[PDB]
Amino acid sequence: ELVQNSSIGEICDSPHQILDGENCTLIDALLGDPQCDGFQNKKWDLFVERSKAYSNCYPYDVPDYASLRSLVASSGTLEFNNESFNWNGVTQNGTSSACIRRSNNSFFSRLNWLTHLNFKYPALNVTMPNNEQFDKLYIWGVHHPVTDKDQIFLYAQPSGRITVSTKRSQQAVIPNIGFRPRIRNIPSRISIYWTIVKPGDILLINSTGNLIAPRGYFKIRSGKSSIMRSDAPIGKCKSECITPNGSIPNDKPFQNVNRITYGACPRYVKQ
Amino acid sequence: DIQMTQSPSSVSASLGDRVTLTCRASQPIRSYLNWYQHKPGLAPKLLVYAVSNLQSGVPSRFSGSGSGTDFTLTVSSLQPEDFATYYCQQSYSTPYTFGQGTRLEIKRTVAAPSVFIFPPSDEQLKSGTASVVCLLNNFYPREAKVQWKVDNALQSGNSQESVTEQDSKDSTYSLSSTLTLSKADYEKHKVYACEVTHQGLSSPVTKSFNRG
Amino acid sequence: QVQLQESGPGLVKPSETLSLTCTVSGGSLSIYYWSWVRQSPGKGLEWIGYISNSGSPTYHPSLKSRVTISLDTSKSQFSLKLTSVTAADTALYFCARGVLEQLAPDFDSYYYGMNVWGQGTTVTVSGASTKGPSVFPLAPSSKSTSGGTAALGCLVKDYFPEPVTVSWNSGALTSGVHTFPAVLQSSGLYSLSSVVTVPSSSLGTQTYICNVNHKPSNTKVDKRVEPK
Ligand SMILES: *[C@@H]1O[C@H](CO)[C@@H](O[C@@H]2O[C@H](CO)[C@@H](O[C@@H]3O[C@H](CO)[C@@H](O)[C@H](O)[C@@H]3O)[C@H](O)[C@H]2NC(C)=O)[C@H](O)[C@H]1NC(C)=O
Ligand SMILES: *[C@@H]1O[C@H](CO)[C@@H](O[C@@H]2O[C@H](CO)[C@@H](O[C@@H]3O[C@H](CO)[C@@H](O)[C@H](O)[C@@H]3O)[C@H](O)[C@H]2NC(C)=O)[C@H](O)[C@H]1NC(C)=O
Repeated sequence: ELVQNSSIGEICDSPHQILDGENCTLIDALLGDPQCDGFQNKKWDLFVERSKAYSNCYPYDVPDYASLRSLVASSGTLEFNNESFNWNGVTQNGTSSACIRRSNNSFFSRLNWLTHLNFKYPALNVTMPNNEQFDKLYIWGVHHPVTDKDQIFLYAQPSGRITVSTKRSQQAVIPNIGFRPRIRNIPSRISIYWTIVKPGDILLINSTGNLIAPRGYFKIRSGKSSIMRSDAPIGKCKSECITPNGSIPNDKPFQNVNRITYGACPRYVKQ
Repeated sequence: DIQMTQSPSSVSASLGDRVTLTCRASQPIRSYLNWYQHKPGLAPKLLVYAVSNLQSGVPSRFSGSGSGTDFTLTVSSLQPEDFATYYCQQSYSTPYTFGQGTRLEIKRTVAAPSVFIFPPSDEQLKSGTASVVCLLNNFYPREAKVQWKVDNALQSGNSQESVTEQDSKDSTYSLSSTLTLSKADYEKHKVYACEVTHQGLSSPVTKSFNRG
Repeated sequence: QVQLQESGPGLVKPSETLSLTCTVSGGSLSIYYWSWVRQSPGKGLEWIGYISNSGSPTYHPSLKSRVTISLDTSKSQFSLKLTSVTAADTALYFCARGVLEQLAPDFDSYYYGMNVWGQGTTVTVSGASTKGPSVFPLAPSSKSTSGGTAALGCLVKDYFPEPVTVSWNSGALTSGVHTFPAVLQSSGLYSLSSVVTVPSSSLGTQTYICNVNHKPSNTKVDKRVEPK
């Protein structure tokens, strides 16, 4: 039995820096969800998601959910820096009753929801240089109203268009107005997208409406960190190997507890 | 390929109580489930999206929960206008199997019906058939017993009845019973009556006519 | 607002092909999907299949090759077809507006809600042909009155198939009206009764007409009732 037929049942906080999501998913903390304020600028070598995690903000979705989840996991850092964009002619800091922060109507802490200014929301030409030597990760969104009335009162534009572009890439999104089942008393949605701006490349935003603007970038280096889903508690112990069923000593050359591992782990074999 | 099961099947609960309807699944669904409100002769309405996520026009007294295989709905204070019959879907796999349904009973007003009787019209008698109609109006519980007597002969196998669904304004039912007889059997006898026995009836009630 | 209206036959002979048609009111299309479900007598709702606005359908595997659903945005109508129908297909069919979403908290699979519904089109699959009903008066006799409250009705007897719609005084009399669900007697025909409770003082004054429509048998009947 060089295979450890049963695991510890708990995950050791050592040596790998373990960050428990608890009531938060990585994406909710990435966007900044009211209950996820305590995850800002917080690093991790391994980030454990829980089955009990929800979202308590303004409903959204991500088309390529698996790419963005693996980006933030590989970097191991939620450190963003706020950059001052030039949002002349628009109303900033849009709030909603479905995203309650500090017992008040708020929004995602890292997203700026843009509405019209005096019923005029111009075409926006915005440039961001990225003078650094490391890949920036921008998180932006597109709001899908429920009616043509809602589209008009929010952006003063029946057909909004958004075109996030760099010297290398070019993304265009079109809103989708329509009646949608209420989510926490909200029939509207938001579509989340991401854009990597490489060093020396320029970020260009051309928008006419329905834009959930980003407030900053994130630092990505595709490091050693990763992400795992588990329900085993986090205990006070030291163990090189970590599995969704708990920590595991790495003294035996094989293992069958789970095919997902992290760190100095024995090679997996089946039952 | 993939089914569910909703418990209970049909339960009565008084006005102002608190009822819980549970939908059991074959496999864990997380929150890929929904609930609807289906009334008599009306289009079913959405109550719950995902879990505990309410629709427009739904009071806060409705509230659901649950995860995995077990989900419940809870009406904090039952109101008569709700009533209806309630289902659950399995929105996780492609068959989209729906729940069996759970009947909700208001069970609040307790009263006996005002009973009427109608003889066969001569238009129908000339056609060779006699249909006597005994009417029961505004009454609860649904459980009633209407017996037919032809010259004091207990009738069976020649009568049908149907009960209206709960009129939410008064939370009462109405019952109609149609005794069918041939023309030859109708004019051969004299006394016809419908004997009503019911919880709200202190004594069995009988309404009769005496020609035929 | 948004409403749906199923339209089609009320009776289909066995082994034929059903064809109903739902209608779009005043709502945008785009991401909506369009499903129908058939309510059995009491067996429980069964899901049939649903098409995207692009036109990509998926059946319910219980119906192996029996369902073919279509879409046409020019008329804002979309129909569903059931081939080789048998007696097991008697049901009450609905059309509903489904919305396909990926909720934020859990991305694991798709959600689906039937936001808008239609009232229903009763469909029977049987070999017996249609027949018009006979409306006999339920005359409000003196024995049919209790303490100043009289009741009168109309006996709609012997018809096929369901349903029938009964109104009073061209719809001008609704209070106290109780139209009971029909019963299937031994002759294979339906029969119900529609009564109304009125003040007994208005018997010698008000004229009471009951109006019945039967879409299958293609008959429209007016019948005023006076006691005697
Ligand atoms: C993670 O999320 C769960 C679910 O929201 C939290 O559990 C819930 O916590 C709240 C308080 O934060 C409890 O609310 C209280 O409930 C009692 C009745 O039980 C009510 O009388 C109070 O007025 C108040 O509303 C709630 O009971 C509790 N639910 C459960 C099932 O425990 C949990 O606290 C969150 N954890 C973290 C670390 O954020
Ligand atoms: C929307 O809300 C954000 C905060 O959530 C506002 O950002 C705030 O903008 C002001 C600009 O007047 C910042 O003040 C500046 O601070 C720097 C030091 O960092 C100082 O040198 C400047 O003289 C100025 O006082 C403030 O720091 C900043 N707050 C945060 C948290 O970033 C934003 O202005 C709001 N939008 C609108 C349209 O008001």
